[PDB]
Amino acid sequence: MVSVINTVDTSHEDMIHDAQMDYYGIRLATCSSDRSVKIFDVKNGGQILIADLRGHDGPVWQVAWAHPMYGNILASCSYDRKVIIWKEENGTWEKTYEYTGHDSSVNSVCWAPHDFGLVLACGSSDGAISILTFTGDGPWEVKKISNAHTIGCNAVSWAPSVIPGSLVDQPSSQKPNYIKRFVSGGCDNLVKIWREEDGQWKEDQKLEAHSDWVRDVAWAPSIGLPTSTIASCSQDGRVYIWTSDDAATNCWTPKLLHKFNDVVWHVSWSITANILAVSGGDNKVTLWKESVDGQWACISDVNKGQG
Amino acid sequence: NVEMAYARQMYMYNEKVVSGHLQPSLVDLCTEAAERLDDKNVSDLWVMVKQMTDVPLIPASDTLKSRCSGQMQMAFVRQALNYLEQSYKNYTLISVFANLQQAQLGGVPGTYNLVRSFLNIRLPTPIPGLQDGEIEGYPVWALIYYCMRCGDLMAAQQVVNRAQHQLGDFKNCFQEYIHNKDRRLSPTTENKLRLHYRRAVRASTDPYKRAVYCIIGRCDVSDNHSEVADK
Amino acid sequence: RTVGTRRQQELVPLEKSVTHGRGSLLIDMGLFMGRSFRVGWGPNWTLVHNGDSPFKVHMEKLSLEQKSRELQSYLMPLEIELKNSSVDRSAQCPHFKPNAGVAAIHDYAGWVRNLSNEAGELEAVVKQWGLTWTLCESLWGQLKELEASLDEPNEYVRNLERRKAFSHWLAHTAEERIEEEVSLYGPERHVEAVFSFLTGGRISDACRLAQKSGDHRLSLLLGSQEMRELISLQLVDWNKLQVDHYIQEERLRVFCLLSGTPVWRSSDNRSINVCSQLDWKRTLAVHLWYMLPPTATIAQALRLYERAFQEHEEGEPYACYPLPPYLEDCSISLGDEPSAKFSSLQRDVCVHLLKLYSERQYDLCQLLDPSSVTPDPLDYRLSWHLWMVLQALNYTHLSEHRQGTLHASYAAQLENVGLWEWAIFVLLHIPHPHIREAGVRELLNRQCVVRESPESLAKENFLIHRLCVPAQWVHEAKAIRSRRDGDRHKEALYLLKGHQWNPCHKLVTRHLAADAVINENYRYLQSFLGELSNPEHCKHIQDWETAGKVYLDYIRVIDMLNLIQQDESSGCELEKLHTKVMSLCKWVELIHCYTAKDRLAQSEMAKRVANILRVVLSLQQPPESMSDSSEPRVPLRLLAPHIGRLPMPEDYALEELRGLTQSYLRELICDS
Repeated sequence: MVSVINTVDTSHEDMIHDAQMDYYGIRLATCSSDRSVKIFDVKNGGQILIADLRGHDGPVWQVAWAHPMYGNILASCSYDRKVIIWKEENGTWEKTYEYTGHDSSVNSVCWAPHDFGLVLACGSSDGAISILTFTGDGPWEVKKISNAHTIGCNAVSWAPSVIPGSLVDQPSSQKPNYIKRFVSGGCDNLVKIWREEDGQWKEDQKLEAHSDWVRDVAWAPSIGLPTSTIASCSQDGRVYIWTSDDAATNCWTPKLLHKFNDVVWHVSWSITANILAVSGGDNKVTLWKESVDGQWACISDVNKGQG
Repeated sequence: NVEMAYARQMYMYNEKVVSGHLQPSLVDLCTEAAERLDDKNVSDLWVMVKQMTDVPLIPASDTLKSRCSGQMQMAFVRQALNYLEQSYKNYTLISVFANLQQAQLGGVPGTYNLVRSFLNIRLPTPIPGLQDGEIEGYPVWALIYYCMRCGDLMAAQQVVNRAQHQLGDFKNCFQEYIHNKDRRLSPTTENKLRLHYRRAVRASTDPYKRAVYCIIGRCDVSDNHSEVADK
Repeated sequence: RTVGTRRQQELVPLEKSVTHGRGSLLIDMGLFMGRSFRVGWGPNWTLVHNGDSPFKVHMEKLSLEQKSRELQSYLMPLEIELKNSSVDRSAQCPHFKPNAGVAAIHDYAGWVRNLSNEAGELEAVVKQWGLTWTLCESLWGQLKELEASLDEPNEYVRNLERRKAFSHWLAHTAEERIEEEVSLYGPERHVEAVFSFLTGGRISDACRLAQKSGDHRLSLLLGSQEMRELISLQLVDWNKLQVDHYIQEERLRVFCLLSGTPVWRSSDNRSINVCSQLDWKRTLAVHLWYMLPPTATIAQALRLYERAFQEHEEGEPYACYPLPPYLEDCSISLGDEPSAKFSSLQRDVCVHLLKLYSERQYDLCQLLDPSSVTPDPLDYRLSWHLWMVLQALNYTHLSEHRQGTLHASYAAQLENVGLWEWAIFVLLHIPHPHIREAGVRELLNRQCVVRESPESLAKENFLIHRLCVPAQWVHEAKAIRSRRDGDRHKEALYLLKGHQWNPCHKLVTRHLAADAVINENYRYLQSFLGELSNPEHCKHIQDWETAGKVYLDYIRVIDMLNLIQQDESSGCELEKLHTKVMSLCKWVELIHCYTAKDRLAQSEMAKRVANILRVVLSLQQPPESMSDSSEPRVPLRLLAPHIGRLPMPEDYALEELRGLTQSYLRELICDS
């Protein structure tokens, strides 16, 4: 589909479970069953391993870049029940924090919108979700949601930063009390929405449409529309698009995107075009876009091996 | 845009009325306008309006006397039950098609098999205390209840006929209930069913059995049966 | 050795079912589910994937594979659009709204009447858009017609004049493919080439063609009344009497065209269809000229033509279905299933526009589907400029969500190519002020550049002096752009022309002040601290008092000292230098260098300052030429008290304090 670009020999010894570009698209973080997190500085072509970060005792499942306003920070989560925060200072990568407050595998990590501060959500196979907060002064603060999912949490995704009433006149200097939300998917077949109220996290909604384990959840970035959109995928081979047209009604409507013949592993939103990337057990990556009639169409099918 | 879509229907309605043509159904014109707005809640609202307005229109001089007549009140409750039964049958269908691997729908069409496949989703673990046995591994009273909740009394009668040796006199009461146009027992059969309910069924550990007897026997109207009627 | 085995680096071919029943065990699924890939796409169309000597993962760019290069053309159109743009300035998020519903149809029709000068080379990349925009000009033109009215408009004249303009459009849409046809139908056929000449008139030359083989019938006729109705009655009568059982083959189709019937079940039981072998466009034109009076309206022409491809309870559907100008080739074979398929087909714009002429209710959510014009569900182009013209021609039934989506998609496209400020103009029309504000700030923080260049400065001057954007916001974006990666150099400068009533101070102090003292670069520090020292900025800066005073004073003292001394060493400034310096002793006393370098720099500065002070006092309190060599009999208690409260390392600072104490002891001995 797209013209062929650089090939990166990662020198790995196993399957890369997940990969994320940094905010400016100058670096690629990758993580594997080999227990390493590898960072590549692929600027203007030129594949370049710049760090091999070792600190996990098991397979690393997900990596998340923080917003560059806090410097070059990377989170990783693993089967070893740990979340590690890596920071680059003067071109040296170091472990700056380690969180061990989960009793089972930590399957997903997601940084909050930078407007909320330096906040990390972590979903675990112990069924809990932990919110790690860095205030600039002292240790990381931890708010743990115990029994968030009955069997295990597989995925976490933050809601976009929305200022309530952004079309209402306000003073030049003021603090915008953001509604902090995130979505989680679990092994109880539920997609759950969470809200911060009075410094505590509460379950705001349960979304029931999957018939087997929710594998991934992705909150669509705000494109300046009032409609909030979430994608979820599951072991049942379904992908759902959840829409909420009014933030006051909290009414979420599921629309079936597609049903694959195999498991769907990950869902990811394009920042600018509301395009959903869907990764299946069939070793395909499909791209989906909503048409003007509200129908979802597959706009590309990317097979392993056509590069 | 919504108000303009309806104002066009009011114009088209009034134009036909003024020209002395057959009066179009304002419900159908407004339903066709609602379907064009792509709002599901408004579409579901007009489907409900259409179902509840499909009653025998009596040209009464007095709308109050017509509305308060026992025949008209019974027609509204029949249409409300039909709406809720069709809505729940569609919910059961969508829930089964969303969970095909767990539901095990099989290849035989019909409400009986749809309800069995729905029970694999709603009752994945055997509930202790269910009574009068199982048909093909599914609880008899749960099958009867969800067939009735889908409005398919013939699918429920198929369950009752398969479990006839466990259900006893209930089969005869249920056959009388189906053959009545108003889904009513005779006062004699109803009083027999109510007496049986108070003596034996009220203390049953099976919540589906209790609910099915309370529906057919129109009794224990204080019980909400929240174990089986959660919405 | 030095050879190797040879690593099999395949993500294994296709073992599956074993591990699969193994996982059918539901006791664990997180390992089952390690195998595949949790990979998603990122911004600027950066695609991340894990799919395929080596064997591992490829990561191949994926922007737009269709129409990647096509600049010049949009440049002309977009310029035209924004030159026709209008500007609102009441909130810190400005608001664009098209100029009131006028001139855009003549801007677009004028623009394609320039692309026609070089459109020859392009094949099917403009004719579709040309058909649509010239249809929009014919229908809701609603523009100049050489004064269509020089004096006053009568709706009959206004509608007849629109039928002239749309008849000239229809003739021009047919004129090319008709001279292809007239090159092929060789000598001759008055039952074919005569028909095609009539499907696009130009009757002027249709007469010279009758000359050769055309009949009298046609040279005589080359506007009546029901004259043609009596032709019709004559036909009815042959019919009731079987008078036309033997007659010319499609000459009957031509005769029925002169008399509008226009589908005829003959006494042979033949369905003599006049309309077949045409497109819906010519089929509706045949209804507008030959089936109907020479005076009528278009909504009625449209609804009769729709109830002509739509069937009847006695009749074959006799008009062609209005397919888009591409899909025509694959007319779906309607095998016993026509309607259920029609309830899924797009219909090209021109009929949605001819309705919106007629009426105000039909769905803008169908009319703006970009696979009408093309079929790549990506680029809209036509959709955005058509939405601006539809907003100029009133019409407000479109949902806000679909506005936000259409603006987000065209802004995402513009970038896909890699564009800039006209995307800001398109966003400046969104009615939601904080979403207009947030989208423009986020897009600036993606794409703005901390190498300043003629291309950056062109986009920046366009943003400020055309789109009304600011100077400090771009600099703030550059500051973000540095912190996340570098540096120490441009970030300070870009933050400079950006108030940091707190952060600015923070940063400057903990870094630039220590290095500028080591290198003594007071000047470059003197701007930021001078600008922060304003009487309104001093009110708002945390720690302002403290540090402001501190550094400002260091630099000032040095300068004043030197200059004045030389100059002529005037007394009063010297009083105010004394006043500043005597207080500054008791301020250097309190430095809270909470960190290392903090203390590093503190020491550095104390040292340098002390050196400078020594040198300056050198010629300070008046060399006593008249006294027995300027003996310092006078002793200041305040200097000794300030030294005690002065805070620095116990080594060098206390050694200096001990030297001062020895000097004080010598002064006491002199007093004795």
